[PDB]
Amino acid sequence: TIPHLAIDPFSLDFFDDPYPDQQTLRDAGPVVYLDKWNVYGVARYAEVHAVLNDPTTFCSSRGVGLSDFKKEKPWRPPSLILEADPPAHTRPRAVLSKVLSPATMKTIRDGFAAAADAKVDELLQRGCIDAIADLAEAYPLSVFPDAMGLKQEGREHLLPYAGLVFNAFGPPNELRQTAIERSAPHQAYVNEQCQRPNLAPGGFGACIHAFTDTGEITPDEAPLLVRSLLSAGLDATVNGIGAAVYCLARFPGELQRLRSDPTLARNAFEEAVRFESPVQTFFRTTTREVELGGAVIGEGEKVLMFLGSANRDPRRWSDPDLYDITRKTSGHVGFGSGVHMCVGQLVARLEGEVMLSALARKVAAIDIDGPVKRRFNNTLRGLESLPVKLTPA
Ligand code: HEM
Ligand SMILES: COc1ccc(C(=O)O)cc1
Ligand SMILES: [Cl-]
Repeated sequence: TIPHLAIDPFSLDFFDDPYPDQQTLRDAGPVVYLDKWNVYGVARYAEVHAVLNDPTTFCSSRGVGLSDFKKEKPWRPPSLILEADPPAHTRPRAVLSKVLSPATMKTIRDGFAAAADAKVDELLQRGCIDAIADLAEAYPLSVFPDAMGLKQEGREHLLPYAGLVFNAFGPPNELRQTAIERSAPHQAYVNEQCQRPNLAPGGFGACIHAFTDTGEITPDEAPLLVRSLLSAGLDATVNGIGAAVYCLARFPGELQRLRSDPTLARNAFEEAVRFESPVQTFFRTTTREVELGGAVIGEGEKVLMFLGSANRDPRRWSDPDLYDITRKTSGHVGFGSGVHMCVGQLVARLEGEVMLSALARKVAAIDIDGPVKRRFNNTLRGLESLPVKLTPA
């Protein structure tokens, strides 16, 4: 009843162009079995959304990568938020929600926007730049570590650590093995910065520690919650912003609409998140036998959710393969859905909005003008190099 497919959704050939295989995955049925890794897969919007919103059966506490924490040792101590279920999830979630709250965004908006404006003006003086290293990486690097309250020394470990975290959700392929082997210096750096004395008063890290006073988290929980922000908080936005610039570069008509109304910046970013889905996949593990899409899945089985595929499913989206900055994006699963829906989404959207706003106001054209190189990661979709010429407005 369930179709078996040999597609390896973690192969380099798949990463290079996932779209035909994602259609095959959707069209084979609502639920598939992936023989390469012995996991179930869901690739249509309806089932991906349903699984995300069914945490009592499709749990996160046994890991959201391929590895089942009941069977294997986690490569690092479990995330108190990503890799926890309610009720254990609830209070640490509330702390991060408050630390990255709407009220908090007020305190960082002027600086984040100023930094985006300045970066775009700087890039316009150069003309011919790499939209990854010089923009998608450089901009979040210029604002997020500071907002975290990180010291200067050691920041070169941030992106490598994140790449490791995202590769480690994958199967034990070469990407994962290479990421984990020797990773100790990256881990040592991040773990050290999670300790209270290393975090600047006022920053996100210190604010997490401040919540230990309230009874919501204990002092020994705080470093792991800071670790969560240092895991997801930089690399995901790098790939979100890179996705947005790549979209604007490929769809000049949409760059022109954005220029004509810069207030579309926020939705232009949200649409980039749907269109590229920088975070491609997460797993769940069944806590019990469960029927899904007419398919009976046993207990303790890994289920792979294709978020990127769900975000391009023609059953749900009109012209899913088009970048449309005025699309009604609500309901997309690029930030997840339900109890684990991205707790850093206000920070992500703030960064994306203010960068797209700066481009909207200052740039007339974005032309790809050199070889484009893809970056391969078991979880992240994005580019390694995106040479572009920026034409000033
Ligand atoms: C465009 C950028 C981003 C994307 C596409 C993204 C994507 C996601 C997704 C899909 C999830 C759901 C995980 C699941 O259901 O298992 C998630 C959760 C999470 N994200 Fe984001 N993220 C982004 C930016 C950020 C930022 C900026 C931060 C922190 C500053 C962050 C921190 C987190 C954390 C801590 C969770 C776990 C929440 C929970 O388990 O309750 N992310 N993110
Ligand atoms: C969305 O990707 C991540 C990655 C790591 C974590 C974490 O370490 O808690 C959360 C979200
Ligand atoms: Cl770590």
